[PDB]
Parts: sequence; C-alpha cells; structure tokens
Amino acid sequence: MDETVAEFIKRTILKIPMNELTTILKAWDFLSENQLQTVNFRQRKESVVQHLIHLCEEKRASISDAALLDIIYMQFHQHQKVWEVFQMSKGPGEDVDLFDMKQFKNSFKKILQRA
Amino acid sequence: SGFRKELVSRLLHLHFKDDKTKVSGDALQLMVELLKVFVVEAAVRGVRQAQAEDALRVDVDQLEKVLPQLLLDF
Amino acid sequence: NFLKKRLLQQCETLKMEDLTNVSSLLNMERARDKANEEGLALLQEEIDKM
Amino acid sequence: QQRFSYQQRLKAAVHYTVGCLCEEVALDKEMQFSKQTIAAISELTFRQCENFAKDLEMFARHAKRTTINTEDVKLLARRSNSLLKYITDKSEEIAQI
Amino acid sequence: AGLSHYVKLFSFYAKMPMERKALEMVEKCLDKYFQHLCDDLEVFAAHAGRKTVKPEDLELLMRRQGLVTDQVSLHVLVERHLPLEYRQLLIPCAYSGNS
Amino acid sequence: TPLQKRLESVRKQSSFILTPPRRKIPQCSQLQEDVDPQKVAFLLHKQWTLYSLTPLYKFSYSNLKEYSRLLNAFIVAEKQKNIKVIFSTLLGMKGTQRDPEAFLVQIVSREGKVLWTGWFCCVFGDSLLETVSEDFTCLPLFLANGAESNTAIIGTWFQKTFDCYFSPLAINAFNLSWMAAMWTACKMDHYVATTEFLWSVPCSPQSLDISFAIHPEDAKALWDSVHKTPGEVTQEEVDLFMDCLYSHFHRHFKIHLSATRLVRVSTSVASAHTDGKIKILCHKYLIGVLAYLTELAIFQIE
Amino acid sequence: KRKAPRGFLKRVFKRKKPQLRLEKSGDLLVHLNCLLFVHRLAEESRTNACASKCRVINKEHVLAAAKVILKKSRG
DNA sequence: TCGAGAATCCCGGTGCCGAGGCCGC
DNA sequence: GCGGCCTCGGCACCGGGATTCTCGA
Repeated sequence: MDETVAEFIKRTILKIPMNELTTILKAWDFLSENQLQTVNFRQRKESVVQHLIHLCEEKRASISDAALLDIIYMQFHQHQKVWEVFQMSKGPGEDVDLFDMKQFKNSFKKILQRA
Repeated sequence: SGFRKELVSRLLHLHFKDDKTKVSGDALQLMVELLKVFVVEAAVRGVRQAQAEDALRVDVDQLEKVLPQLLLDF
Repeated sequence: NFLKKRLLQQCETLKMEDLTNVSSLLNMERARDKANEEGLALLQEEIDKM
Repeated sequence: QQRFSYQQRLKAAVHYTVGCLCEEVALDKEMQFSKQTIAAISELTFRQCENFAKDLEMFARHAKRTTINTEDVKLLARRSNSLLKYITDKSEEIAQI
Repeated sequence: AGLSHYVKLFSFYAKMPMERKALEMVEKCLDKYFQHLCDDLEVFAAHAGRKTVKPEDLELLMRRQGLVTDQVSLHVLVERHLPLEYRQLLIPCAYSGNS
Repeated sequence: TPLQKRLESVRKQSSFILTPPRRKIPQCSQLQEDVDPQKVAFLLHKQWTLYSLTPLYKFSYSNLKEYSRLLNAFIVAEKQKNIKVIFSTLLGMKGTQRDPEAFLVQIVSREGKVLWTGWFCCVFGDSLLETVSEDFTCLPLFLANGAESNTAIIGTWFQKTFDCYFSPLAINAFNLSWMAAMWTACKMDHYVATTEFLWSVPCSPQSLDISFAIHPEDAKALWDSVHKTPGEVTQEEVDLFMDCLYSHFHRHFKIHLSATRLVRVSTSVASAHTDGKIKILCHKYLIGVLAYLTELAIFQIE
Repeated sequence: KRKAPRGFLKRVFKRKKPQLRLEKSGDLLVHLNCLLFVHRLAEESRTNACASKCRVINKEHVLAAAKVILKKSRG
C-alpha cells in the first residue's frame, strides 16, 4: 500500500510459485487464518497477486514486512542468487556473551544507517 | 463580476459557422452563467484535487490531470 | 506582429516545466544531501574522534 | 489577420473577464491562480466554448429550428447530474429575469 | 442474453482474455449505459418535440458521444461495424427506391 | 558434370583419403570492397547459431524486395497461427570473386530492433560452386541468432519457396579443437578475450563442465612451443597443442581432459560452440572463420 | 461474433423505459451505440491493462474504465 | 608525480522458449 | 486420468559497476 512497496509485494508474489503460496503467505503473518479463505489461492496467478495485494491495501503493508515477505520467499528459494561466505574472527578473549537478537538488530541497523 | 453582453455576443458568434444564428439575451446571460461555472467548476475540481494533494498553489500539471474529467464532464 | 517576427528572429535563428519543478525537487534533494553530509561527515568526525 | 484579430481579441476578453472571475473565485478557498494557471483555464474556457458552440447549433438543428432557446442549453446542462441540479435553480432564476 | 452477446463480442473486441468477474461488472456498465441512454434518447427525442425516436434523434446523441463528427458522419460509422444486411436498413442505398 | 561431378565428389569425401587438412593460419582478412562497416561491425559480436543450408533453387540477387514481402507476409501469418523483413546483400562476405554474395534476413520490429538477423554466406566454398548448376545460388552457411522459433519459421519459408534445407550445423569436438588451434595461431594484437575451452565430461549421472580458460597471450606462447612448420598448421600440431592442454590439466587435476569432449572454444578470434549456437565473431577475421565454417558446412551438405 | 439481437435490445428498451416509440430500425442504432461504447471499453481497457502492465483484464481495470467511458458516452 | 573520465574484464539481472501440470471427450 | 490448454525455469544474450590507467588540480 505504498510506492516501491505495493508493487514490490506484487513483484515478489508473482515470484513465488503456485504450490507454495500458502506456505510463504502463512509465515509472514499479515494474512491471518481468516484472510486465507477470502482469496481463492487455486484460481489464477494474476487473480491472487491482485487480491492478496488488496488484502495488504486493507492491511496497509509497509516495506518493513514487505521485505520480510522477500526473506520468506528466499528461505525456500535459497538455491538461487549465489552466496558468498563471510568468516568473522575475534582475537584473543572470551566469546560474544551478548548476542541479543534485539541488540544485534540494533547494532546492525545503527551501523548500516550510519553510512 | 461576469462575462458581459457585448462580449458574450462576440465570443460565441466567433465559433458560429454561419452568420444567421443568433443567441438571445435570455439565453446569452445563461451562457454567461454556464461558462462562469465552467471557470468555477474547473477551478473547484482543480483545488479539490489540490487538497487531495494538499497544495497552496494550482500548478500546471493539476489542470492537465483535470482535463480528462473536465472536458469529459463539462 | 513584432512579437511574431520576434519568434521569426529567435526560434528561426536559435525542458522548462520539468526545469522548474525538477529543479525545485533537486534543490530539496541537495538540501537532503547537505543533511546527508552533515550527518555522515559529523559521524565520521565522531568515529575518527574515537 | 481577421481570424487572428477575431480569436486573439476574444482570447483577451476571455482572459480579462476570466481574471475578474479568478479574483472572484480565489477569495472563496483562499487560493491564488498563477499566471500560467489563469492562462490555461482561460484557454480551456475558449476551447470548450468551441465545444458549446458546436453542441448548441446542432441542438437547434435537432428541433428543426434556427434559434437557440432555453431547452437547448438545458440539453447542454443535461450532461452532468451536479450541474443539472445547479442549472435547474439557476434556470428558474433566469426565468425570474 | 444480449449482455452475454456483448461480453462475448468484448472478447473479440478487446482481442485479449479477461475474467468472468469482469464480465458481470461490464454487465452493470451496460445496464447503466442504457440507464443513461434510453433516457438520453428520451430527452433528445423530447428536445426535437417528437414522441418517437427517429434516426436523427440518435445521430445528435452520437454527436454528443463524439463518435459522429464532420469527418465521421452517422452513416460512415455504420460501415465500419454493422453487418451488411443490418446497414441495409439504416443507411439509404439506391434502387431508385432508396431505403 | 552437372550431377555426376557431385557423385564423384561424394565418392572422394566418403573415401576418407588421408584427411589431415594442413590449414593456413587464418590470414588477416583486410575487409574486401564495400563490406558495410556498420553492418559488418554489427554482425561481428553476435552469437550466430550455425546451420547447413543446401543450395537455393531459383534464387536471384535482384528480387530481394519480392522475397522480403513474401517472407514478411509469412512470418506475421505464423503469428496468426509489427515485423519487417529486410533482405540485404552484404557485398563482400565471399572468399573468391565467383562465390555467391552473402545476404542477410533481418526480422526488424517500430524501431530497428533486429529480432532475428539471419545470414547466409558462402566464402571459400568453391567445393560446392563447381559441383552445382547455375540455377542454384548455393550458400552453405546459415546464421540464426534470433529465437529458435523464428529460425524454425524462416527455415520453413525457405524450404517452401527455394527448396533449401537447414540442417543445424554441429561442429564436432575434432573440428572445434582445430579451430581452437588456428585461432591462437593468428597474428593478432590486443587480445579481446581469454582462450577458453569449455569441456564437458561424459559422466552418465552428472554433467560436470570444465572451462579451461587460458590467458590468450599465454596460449599463444604455448602454441609456439608446438608450432614448427609456419604458414600451415598440421593435424599433429593441433593435436600437440591440445595435448599440451591435456598435460597441463591432467597434471593439475589428475582428470584426463582428453577423455572429455570440447563443447565451446572461446578465443580472441571467434568463440565456437558445438550444439549450434557457435560462432561469435569477436575480431574481423570473419572471412577466415567463415571460410572454415563454410568448409565444414560443405562436409554436412556433401 | 457476427450478430446483433433484434429482440434483446427492443426488450431492454421496453423494460427500462416503458414510454418511447423507437423507430423501425432505431434499435439497430441502439446496437450501434452499444457496439461503439464497448469498442471504447475494449480499447481504453487495453490502455488500462498497459497502465498497470497486466496481461489479463481484471476487475480493477474495468472499474477504472467505467468511470471514464460510461460517463463519456453519456449524452 | 595525481584526480576525474572512459572502457572494458568479471558476472549478473534480464529475456524467452521446452518441460511439467492441468482441465473435456 | 487424458486433449489442448497453460505456466516456471535452465540457458543465454545484452546492460551498468568498479578496476585500469590514462590525464588534469
């Protein structure tokens, strides 16, 4: 329900194949159990990619969760977009006693939006 | 004020494709009214799509996006 | 008449709405860029101050 | 020449009276009509006055008539509901005159 | 019926596959098209002062719809879309007995 | 003479009498006469999918407009089952003066978006000219590059109107190794691309492919190691170049590359695949690369 | 499709408005009006489809088509 | 000596035709 | 569960980003 967000959701919803439509749309949580019955997932591609995005127009979809849709799409399609492997290395000392997922999310977003 | 009589005679009669058709003052002042509300309606539609975009100015492009429904409607 | 031959004098010899509008948009963009340099450069001054 | 002196002089008259209308309708919604905005709305009034003249003549031709009466402009007011309602009361006010 | 005729003709007029859910809404579009037309023929025939709706009563209406012009008159518009045995009724042919 | 000459040619070819074609290193082919610089330069870095084209019956290089219309009206009709077809004689894609002038077939779509750009050329193909009658204008090579669907439509049109038949030219790994050797033997400068040999091992369950990409100057110095007779490259010299590749690959990875098959040999002169999508023409040696390609097309036709 | 229903248009013109005197072939003119109205619908809906680059006409393109053409086709 | 501009090696991010699925007879 | 229908997807050809390396502050 925004620029580069609604059509972004459209472009990531025609990406996902018809078989695993339920699997990815259930995990990203915007479509609750009641919302799944409204759209007939078995009918057509352009039908579902138009009714689902409307179901986010009423749900006022934001890029924060539109990107989560792309994440869940790739979690089942990780066998594309060839992956580099980065290897971190701490020096001498104790391990990371504080990898708080909240703190790591903060310490990553803050540093990335710093530059 | 309005779009006066000797001007409404002249403007309409310019687009008249023949010389023998006249429009009476009873209909002339109503023609004044209909194009006065042409200005009023085009202006209100433009400023309405302006609050729809929340502007303090009526720009060039607002009028261009209002013609597809202005000429269609009026 | 003189304005039509002014046409015939300039156009014969020889965007703008995009100019004005896009120039105002890009001026806001350069304000945003000055904000970007204020933020990035100052946070670089703090990072290299560290 | 004559076509230019005709339509440019009425373009001037349309701009002048439509600018009076611009000052008269700019005071309602506290708005200002820029120079190109007035220049545009004046030429749409001109261009669609061409449309009204095209319509109204064949409107009289439609009733096997040469003169233009109030039912012809009522058919010009037939186009839209909101100005049907607006022009109905303004037309009974016409008949008051 | 006839609305189903027009939605099927829509298929060969849009040259492109659509949805049935689109067709019952274009059915409401045709219903409102008549809801504007048959009272537009009403008011235009009343404008001419005639109880019936003569062919010129609709030529003016189609002038209103911008489809009749000084370039494209009424009869030429019949050439391009109506079949021959139907335009034989509308546009006057000539046998010294013009229809 | 009109047919029996071709029968004797078929006899000679099938005899297989001591074939090793000691080939002259592709000589720098200074662009002959017209050779429209814009057209030829557009025709170089395009991946031509080779075909073998039997001689065209009743063809003439005057009725190009009639064939253009006859094929344009056929292609858009295959869409009924926006497109312009421009037959264009190339005027210079010929080895000897007696060869038929190469001519193009371009599916031009509004603007000059050339969808297909066919290309029939007969350069240094005088093993076919002297065996076919005058009525046939023989162009053994056909060059696609457009989608396979449009090629399999213009080919049908050509079969219908000219009695010419398109076998998809498949360069076997032997001919592929040959051309991979004579292209690192050339006298070029400023090597555009590395000399890559895309091998493809014959494993039944899996389909591992190898890209033995050599530095183009390093392969030239490796070729000079196995190059002894100048002017002409022999089969033994080509095999020794290929075996120096083999003994630099089995040396490193202990897998016998000679037990695999070439599928693509990219070179600074011209890339060359096997399955048909073969000839990229990076440099302007294309009258020599096309000479080899036409000589190979004769092999398939004759 | 190569047809134009004589009966259906007359039945519609009588059902919707009970008081008219549509002429011998006036319903044929009504069919021409609807034919051209649906022409405009098809072409401007093709434009609507290219607006969102949808390769199938859907509800969201027809509803946008209606408010333009149906209003335009009003006399 | 060094800083911005252009070209081009390295690999995408795209275009587009066979394969698999799927709904009347 | 098949008949002419349709939709993903490997392969591959064409379009910008950063490294070369030449020139200006």
